Amino acid sequence: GETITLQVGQCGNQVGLQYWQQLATEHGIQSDGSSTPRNDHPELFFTLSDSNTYTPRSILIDMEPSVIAKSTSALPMFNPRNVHLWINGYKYGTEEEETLLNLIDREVDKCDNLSNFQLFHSVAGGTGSGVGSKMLEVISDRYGHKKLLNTFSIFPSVQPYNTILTLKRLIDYSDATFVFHNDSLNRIENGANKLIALVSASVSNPLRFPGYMYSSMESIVSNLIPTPDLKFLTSSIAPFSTQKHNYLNEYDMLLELSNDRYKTNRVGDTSYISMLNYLIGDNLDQREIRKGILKSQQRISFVPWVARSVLVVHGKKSPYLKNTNLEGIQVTNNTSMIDVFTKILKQFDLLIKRKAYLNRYYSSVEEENEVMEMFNESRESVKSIIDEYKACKEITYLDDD
Amino acid sequence: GETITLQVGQCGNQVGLQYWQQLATEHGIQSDGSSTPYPKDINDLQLQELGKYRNDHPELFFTLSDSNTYTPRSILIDMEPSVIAKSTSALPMFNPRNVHLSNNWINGYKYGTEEEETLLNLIDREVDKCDNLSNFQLFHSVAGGTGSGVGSKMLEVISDRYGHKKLLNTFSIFPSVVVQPYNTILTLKRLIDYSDATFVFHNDSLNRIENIGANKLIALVSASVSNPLRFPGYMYSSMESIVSNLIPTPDLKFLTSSIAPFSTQKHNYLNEYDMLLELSNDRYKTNRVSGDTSYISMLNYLIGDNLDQREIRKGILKSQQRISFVPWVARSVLVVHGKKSPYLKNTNLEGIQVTNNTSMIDVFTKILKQFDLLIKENEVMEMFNESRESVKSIIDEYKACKEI
Amino acid sequence: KLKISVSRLQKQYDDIFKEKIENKVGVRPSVYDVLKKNQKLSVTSESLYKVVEELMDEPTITSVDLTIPLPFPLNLVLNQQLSYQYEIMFKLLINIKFISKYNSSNWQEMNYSKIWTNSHFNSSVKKWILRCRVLHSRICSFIHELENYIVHDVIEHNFEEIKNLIHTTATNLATSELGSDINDEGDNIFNGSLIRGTFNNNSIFDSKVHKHRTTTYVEGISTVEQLIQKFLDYSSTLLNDSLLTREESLRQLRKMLDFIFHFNNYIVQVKKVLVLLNHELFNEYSKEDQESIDKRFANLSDTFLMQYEKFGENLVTFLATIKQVGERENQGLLELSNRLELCF
Amino acid sequence: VNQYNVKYSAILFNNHQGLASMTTNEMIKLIDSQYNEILTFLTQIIQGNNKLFTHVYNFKRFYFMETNDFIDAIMVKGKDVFNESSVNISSTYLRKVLQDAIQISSVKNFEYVDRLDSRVLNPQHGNLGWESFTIEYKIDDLPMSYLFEGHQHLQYLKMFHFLWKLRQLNNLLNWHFEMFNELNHNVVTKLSSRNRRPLAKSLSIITSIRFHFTQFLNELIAYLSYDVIEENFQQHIVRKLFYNKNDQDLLLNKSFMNLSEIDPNNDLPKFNVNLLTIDELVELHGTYIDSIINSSLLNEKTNISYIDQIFNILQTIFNFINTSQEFYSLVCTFGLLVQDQEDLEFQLHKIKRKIYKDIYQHDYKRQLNDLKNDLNRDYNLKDLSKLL
Repeated sequence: GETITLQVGQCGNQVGLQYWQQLATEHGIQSDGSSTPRNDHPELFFTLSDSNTYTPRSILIDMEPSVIAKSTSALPMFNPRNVHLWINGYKYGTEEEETLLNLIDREVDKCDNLSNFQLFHSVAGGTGSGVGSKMLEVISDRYGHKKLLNTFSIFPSVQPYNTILTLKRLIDYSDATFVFHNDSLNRIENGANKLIALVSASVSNPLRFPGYMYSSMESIVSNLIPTPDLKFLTSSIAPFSTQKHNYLNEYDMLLELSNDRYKTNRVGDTSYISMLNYLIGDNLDQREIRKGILKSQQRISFVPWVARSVLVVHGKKSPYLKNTNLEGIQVTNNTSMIDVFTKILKQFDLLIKRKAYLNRYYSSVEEENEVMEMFNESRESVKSIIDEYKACKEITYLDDD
Repeated sequence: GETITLQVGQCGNQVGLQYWQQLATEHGIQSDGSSTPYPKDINDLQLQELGKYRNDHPELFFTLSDSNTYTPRSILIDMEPSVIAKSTSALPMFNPRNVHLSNNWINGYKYGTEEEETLLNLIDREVDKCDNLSNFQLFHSVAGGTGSGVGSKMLEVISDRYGHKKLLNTFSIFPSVVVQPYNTILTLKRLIDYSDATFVFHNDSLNRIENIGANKLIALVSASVSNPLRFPGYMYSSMESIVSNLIPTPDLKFLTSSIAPFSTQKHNYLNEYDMLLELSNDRYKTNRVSGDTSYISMLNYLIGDNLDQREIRKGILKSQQRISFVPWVARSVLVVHGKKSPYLKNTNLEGIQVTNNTSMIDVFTKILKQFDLLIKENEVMEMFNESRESVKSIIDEYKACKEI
Repeated sequence: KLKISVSRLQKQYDDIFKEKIENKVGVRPSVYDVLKKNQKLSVTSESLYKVVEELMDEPTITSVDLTIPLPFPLNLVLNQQLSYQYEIMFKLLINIKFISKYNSSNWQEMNYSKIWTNSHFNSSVKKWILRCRVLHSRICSFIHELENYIVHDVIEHNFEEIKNLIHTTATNLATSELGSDINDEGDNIFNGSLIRGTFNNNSIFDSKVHKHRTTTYVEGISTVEQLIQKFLDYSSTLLNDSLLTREESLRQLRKMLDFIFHFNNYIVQVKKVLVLLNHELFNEYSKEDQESIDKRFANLSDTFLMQYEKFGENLVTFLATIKQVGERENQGLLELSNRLELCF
Repeated sequence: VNQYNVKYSAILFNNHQGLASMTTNEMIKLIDSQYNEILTFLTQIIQGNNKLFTHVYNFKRFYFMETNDFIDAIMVKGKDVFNESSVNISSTYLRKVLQDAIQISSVKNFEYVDRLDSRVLNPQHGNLGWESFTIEYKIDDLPMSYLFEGHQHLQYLKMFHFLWKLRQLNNLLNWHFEMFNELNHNVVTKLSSRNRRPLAKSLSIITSIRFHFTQFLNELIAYLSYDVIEENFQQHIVRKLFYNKNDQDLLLNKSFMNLSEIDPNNDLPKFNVNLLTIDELVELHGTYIDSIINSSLLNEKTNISYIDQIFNILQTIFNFINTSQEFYSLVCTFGLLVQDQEDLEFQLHKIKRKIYKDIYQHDYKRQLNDLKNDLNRDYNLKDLSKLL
């Protein structure tokens, strides 16, 4: 089925520009939307006119026109009709609810069979994070739960308040949320949006370049989310490619994809809940992959109550990329989320006991009570998810004792 | 049949000039009246190695002279000569004989009454050139001065001089000053009494569409309504047949039109299926319509070469469920497969939707409220009372339309 | 099978597969263009588990088949025996694909449907839901592992050899002229060659020698007989590797697929029951007693436990069967046994 | 033909000594060359000078009702001639009607306006003009007329008859609308306020019933025109002639053989259209007509056919029109009056009751419900059932 991309905020718009440039390069679509000389299926991400032009399905949302202007000028094939221009931002989103609801309904009507909503946004984006938090609520309300949502939220490197307020709605409404940290991205680079764009583009490779299996997003996601509570994913990318000293075999890709240094978020000891590895090359040797799967299963520490299966998808490289060597992406579901969530909660508590900057949000007695109850609910939800991820680790998870 | 166009008032003349230039462009008739040779048909395939003949009906509007010169069937009525001078200069094809030259509605109405014989002679002269006349088209503004009074008097004169044996449309433009509400109600009284089908255009909603001039949109809608007549197809091809499909009773005669703006921007509609869904949007209707509206009749125009039947069928099926039909009217959506003029180089589709919904309750309510506020020889006050009662006579009727 | 109109599936398949855009006269059609319109998908009375038993209602998926008539002479190489072995694989793969599509949709509801995602359940129902979600996750992972083995470890891996061989043969023939010249001498042997009579003694040598040694597929396929034989061997490999050739493997596979399908149906019927348990949503759904609620939960306890233990039994038997068959005959099944054992 | 005779006699009798003195390979090659040349010239005539596609398009334009303006002109001009019995109509009146309708409509600029000709088929006493008039497109001046056997033309006149009835009713409803709308302004709105309200209500009821009937007829015509006639034309004529008839023999690329030579010569054109035999042309046009006449809705297959139900609804509409004329006369007699008032009011109530209850509620809604339920049993007609 078709997918709709939502871009919110300055960071979201920049990441989306890189993402769409990568996708258009992979499908050979020119900057003006004209084709270049089919077995691939860009229709899932591009709308095809009866004049042979490809335009992205994405929707651009931002508080200021400079970022949107840069993005549109860089890629002229964006449709201008889809362009629209913390608590203050969220209340502003309430005012524009009708316009945005109709704007999204236009894209849904334009496609034939909708599958999922992609969202590119930054949790630490301030006002834009507020408008994206409202976007999740309105979409989930109007379209129910038949269509799932995927959020490629960028985590932060007064900010604690914003991170908690955005994470409350991220937990409530998102169906499968990727976690990216600028710290680990710049550590890997030792710009940064080119890693997120690459990971997001590769995550959907089996859909755009069909093969024997994994033809739908339901199959890709369902392998990684045993419970709707544990919805945060850790993504790992192998950087050593296109150099002379590349990984010599896909088997070494499978073994060295699990290194903790390549993960896109700060990690000690972790337990894996689910696994799925992407291998993308013109030709793939099966016996190497079998040996690598066996070693990966014998090496990785799974939680007791999970089936303990490692899945390797055999992605196909784009014809428009000339004979490049193998590359691969790893997406995992770990219990390492407790560390980052604990860090966020510690910062939030430290800055909530001290009334440092709450004057910018508490306007009156009723506003004080409103913000206090909202903050308490967000804190309780985050603690609930931490406790759930902690109870997953132990062996008595399925016991009623 | 034949159609006679009458333009009254400055706004009416401004709209009519572009309406006639649009028609002349579609039919390949130059501004001097000279005709252009007809290009070969596109779907009339022919074997291949590897002048007066036509298949349209332009003469339904233009009088074809013995010297192969076309001339519109238009009559221009107003008092200020500047607009008429501009219109004639832009289009020399207009017949000078057809031009007639001379704020309070009463003054204009009395002027029309005193000089009714000359205008009537002009109408009869235009009719005499027509064999098997079909209908009259009126372009006038409900409020604005000359247009209101003169158009109302011409409405009455035409209605009673021919025994109402031919239907009479009305492309009225509603206003977006102390005298304006009086003029609006006074003209709407005669619109109720005499007009057979009224196309309500609201200037504020036209400005809302534009910012995404205002007369160009009116000209486009008016010149696209009659597309089946000028390019005959399987269905309709008669002005009475189109109107009769949207007017269930004489009272529910007020129609409103929706326009798809993006006929030229390179991000135009992908296909017919997309445009069928986009036409129902309330942001491009020419009359402000709320969410409590209900539709009495549906009619969609499609203008393009070799439209895909699968897309149209699927679009009709999807759009039928979305539309909220009045309980006592069967769910029916009709699509007109118009033919694009071969003279036009643009290959993009255009589509105009004409609807008969119940949103008129709010519009006439606003007009009535403004009139009531402003009210707070004696003959004129009696006419005001009569107009108030006549307007209420269809206010309550459109309200009752909701009920089985 | 009988509770649905057969003629509708044909049309709903042709809209997907054999859609067309025409081309002008003189423009050559592609071979894919020619073979698209040939194919026909029809429902047959012979179910998969019955038709495969011969060459040792149920839901319609068990009985939907696909046939492709072929032009002359292409049908001589794609002999009917080869197409029949292809059709069996089509039926098996459609069964597994359908179950995977039933495992994804049920996973969408189990996680995000309002009734399941409701927070206002009591602790007991919460733990019951958690157990059910974990069990369904195990079933999903098992099915994806089985499908991965069948499709990548059996079909693609074997097909690589044929693809390489056929490419080599195409390149070999591209440079080869059509028609070969044969020359001969005057053959003056006459009486030195007639050897008239009953016969010579050379007949014993012809029988003594053997010609069972042919390998290395040098310079690609050189005889049409080998061309047909390669594909027949490929189809036989596909059937043998898949768990359809032995009786133990086929029986275990049939039990496993039946159990998974019935579990999905039971999951669907569960959605109705959960409405009555919690109150916050029962009032909303009823718009259109403690003892009774306790009875409902007690019934669900035993039903869910039965499904859980049945899954364990089927898994144990299936692994044992694969292990014995892989150790005896098939190399491909042995590594699958190792992988599944390392899973659970 | 003479040039061809000389050319190929110079091969049979000069290059060789007859068919007997020819090896089988050369004889087959000669016959193949003759076949290609002959069919090339047959195309260059039939689809060339004769313009087969243009005349088939005109057949579809006129017989299948496409130029609705011309037929509206005929019906408005002949609204009095067709009223009398089929025996009374003479040739001169038909010619006058046809010429007036040609001048009024847009066919006067049509290229082949001369070929048009009207006729009456069966001048029976019991048949009115509407039940016998048929428009005939003369193609006798071309050799193409010998390919098109009379059976095809008879099936072209049957389908025209059905479509003619439908459009006759569609236009009668327009005249009904105009006359009642004019009467509303002339009588009802000027009547005394005491009895204006009941008459206004009755008139509104009548006009709403007319609107319902018009919607039904328009949907039926739209379905036929843009799903049966147009789809069949584009699928069986345009796609057979101009697009490639891809076949299993066209699949084989013979250029794997060296085949450096080409025959008969570069002088023989390639013609952008499939080379069809005479029997192939006859079969092509026969199948194109048969598909339309024997469509799903128009086939003869409640143990009743769809055509019978449609015709029953059409008879309902005819009865409605005939009774509405009586209502027209009674209300205009009510207008003229302003003890007779009570009698006229009673008759008005009786007529309104008859039309509202019997014709609409008792007959039309019941028949339409049965027809809608019948259509849902068919996959093809389910979509039409939802609208119609």
